[PDB]
Amino acid sequence: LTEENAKTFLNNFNQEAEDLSYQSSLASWNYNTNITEENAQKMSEAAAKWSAFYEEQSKTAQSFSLQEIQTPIIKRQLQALQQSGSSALSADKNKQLNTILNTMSTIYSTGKVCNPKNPQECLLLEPGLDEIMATSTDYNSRLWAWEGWRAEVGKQLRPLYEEYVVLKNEMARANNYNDYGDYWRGDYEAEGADGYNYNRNQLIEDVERTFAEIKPLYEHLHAYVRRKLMDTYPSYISPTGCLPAHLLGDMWGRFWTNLYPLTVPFAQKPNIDVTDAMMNQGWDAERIFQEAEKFFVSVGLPHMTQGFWANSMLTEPADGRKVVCHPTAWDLGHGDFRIKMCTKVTMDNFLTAHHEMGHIQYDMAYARQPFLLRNGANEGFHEAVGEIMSLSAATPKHLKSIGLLPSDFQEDSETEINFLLKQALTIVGTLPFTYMLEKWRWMVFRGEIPKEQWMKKWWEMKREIVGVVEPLPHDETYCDPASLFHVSNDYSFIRYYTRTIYQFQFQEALCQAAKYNGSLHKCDISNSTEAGQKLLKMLSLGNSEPWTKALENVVGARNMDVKPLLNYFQPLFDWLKEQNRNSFVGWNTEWSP
Amino acid sequence: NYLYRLFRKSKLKPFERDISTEIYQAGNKPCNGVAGPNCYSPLQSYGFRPTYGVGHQPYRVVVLSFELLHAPATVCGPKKSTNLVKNKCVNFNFNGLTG
Ligand SMILES: *[C@@H]1O[C@H](CO)[C@@H](O[C@@H]2O[C@H](CO)[C@@H](O[C@@H]3O[C@H](CO)[C@@H](O)[C@H](O)[C@@H]3O)[C@H](O)[C@H]2NC(C)=O)[C@H](O)[C@H]1NC(C)=O
Ligand SMILES: *[C@@H]1O[C@H](CO)[C@@H](O[C@@H]2O[C@H](CO)[C@@H](O)[C@H](O)[C@H]2NC(C)=O)[C@H](O)[C@H]1NC(C)=O
Repeated sequence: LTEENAKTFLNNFNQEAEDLSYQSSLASWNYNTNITEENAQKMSEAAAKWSAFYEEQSKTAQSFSLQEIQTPIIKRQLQALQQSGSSALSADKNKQLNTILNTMSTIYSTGKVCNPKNPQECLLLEPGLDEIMATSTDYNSRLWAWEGWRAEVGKQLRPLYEEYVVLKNEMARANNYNDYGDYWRGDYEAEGADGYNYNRNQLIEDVERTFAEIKPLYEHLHAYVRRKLMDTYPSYISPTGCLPAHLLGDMWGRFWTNLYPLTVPFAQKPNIDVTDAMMNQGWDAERIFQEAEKFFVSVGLPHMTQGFWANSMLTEPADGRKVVCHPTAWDLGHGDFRIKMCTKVTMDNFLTAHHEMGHIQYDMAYARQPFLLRNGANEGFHEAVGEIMSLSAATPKHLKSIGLLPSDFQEDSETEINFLLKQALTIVGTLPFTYMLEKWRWMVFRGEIPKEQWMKKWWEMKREIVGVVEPLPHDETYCDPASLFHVSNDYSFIRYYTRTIYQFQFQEALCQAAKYNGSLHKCDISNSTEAGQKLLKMLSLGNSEPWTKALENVVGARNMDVKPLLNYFQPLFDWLKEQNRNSFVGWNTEWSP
Repeated sequence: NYLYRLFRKSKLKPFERDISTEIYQAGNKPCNGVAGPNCYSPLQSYGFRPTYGVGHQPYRVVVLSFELLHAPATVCGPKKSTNLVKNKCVNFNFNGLTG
């Protein structure tokens, strides 16, 4: 029978796959920790063998017909195996698409904007332009950096995007999808028992529904940021107008976290930073991870493995091997869980350690599941589980409990307000940019936006949705979205929006589980075993079950809800309402200085 | 060099061993003794590596099975020498003869 044949095929596949995946992951780890040509070539062969085996099994797996398979776990495993992805196209088209992707990656990596009238001062984005966007207050210098990177990247990348869209559309149609946007929206599709069914088309409307609720809080935050920037820039920003694109603290306006010194509510009150306390008590990276482990055992999640302590790097090696700075959690397979982070003794690294340990705990929980189902429920869930631990770790209760913060510390309203504003600038601000960018990409892939009117649509939506106006008019020869890293390197962007919704939903569910009676932002889930079990029920599942079922398992709801996000930011929302009474909340679509 | 049987037509009886390497036929079509789609070699390899998790590290297992039969039992534990005391009234146990 077909189902029994699929079961035997999956049983043979899991044993062969786990070994090959472990070899590929180990070679990738060996390259990441010890960057060299030989580790890179070894990684290349390991990835080549694993990819060739995976495609060969996928081709055999496509022979099976899903109609006569009744059991959901086998059907889900076959669905995961049968996703050809880019292999659906012919060799010529696949090679052309790969060439376009590689040239896009190299050109973005090597992007150059240089000073007019000062030829020697030519700047790359990664070493210096980002520093200019984060720190510089000069209007003309920011206008130069933004316009120059926009001009060079957009003019070079507009044809490449023009055929990139067509090739991705061909690949998606070849994989029985309406467009590349539907192919991306497939990741949130859940097929399961009645009432748990989720559709790709549904996701757009769900995002819009969440956005409408988020929009008053964003409007108040935008008005407050606009007033503070107006204080910083006296005549270049209008009270009723949109914000200029180059004054948002980032190259693209993705994160507003760099506007915190300009937009601080209370300058006099210090931040909750505990780096100096760590310095005084002689803390190190090992102690940071041990404290994170103490938090995870205290909440009731399992202890870290011996292999994790033995094999991971938690410090810069300083023995002559180059490393990647970025913290990454690795699930190599066969019970091997590692973290690569060059941890300095700072508060940010402490929160990052909690986030990566959350990733490792999420990976550890679903190890029981079969190989094809050892993943997150969706892209958002994996990031969200780490983010809730990062949220809980930063609370004053957690810092006081572990002795980082003094026992006699007084929590006034003002520190809560400025901390919440910083959290909003990092978290609330990114949501309109993410929604607008994903909506633009979906409509471009769909063909709803005409080919020759692309730029004209994008700025309008930024005026409509983000409330950010272009500093200078851009015609259609520009490709203004393509300056972002995620779009130029073929990455989905809606995961951050889903991550943001899931993070607050999970945090409220755990706080209700832990019987916390106070404000959501001050909540700590330490020493609440029932909350750990409630979380672990979702963590064990992986993607064996539909993501709606896992969401119901944690929060009791089957869809995205932004009421926890509003509940988290409620004191800040009240404060922003209190201070915006004289001012005008909202923006005008037409360009206002 | 460490192998396990993943596929067998029927479950093993207690204290049974199968050394057959015959291709496991999971499908109606005959395998014909050459590996082919829906035909899998039964013996899979335990690819042990030092960095594996504790669940997957190699473990050596010895099973001791004790059986009693109508024949006289010839496997018994150590016998204590103790020590020999002479010229006094001592309870003696010599090769199962007591007094
Ligand atoms: C979660 O539970 C643990 C264990 O109950 C809590 O750790 C405990 O924290 C309290 C208060 O900081 C400690 O009490 C005091 O400790 C100092 C230092 O030893 C001592 O001089 C005082 O006389 C008093 O005993 C307690 O010892 C400590 N217990 C352990 C085993 O470390 C932790 O604070 C809890 N976390 C949360 C968020 O509730
Ligand atoms: C970093 O990588 C290099 C090469 O990838 C390692 O050097 C090898 O070490 C093994 C073990 O002693 C030798 O058998 C090889 O001949 C060495 N190769 C070279 C080119 O020297 C090095 O040991 C690695 N370092 C760490 C800390 O893992």
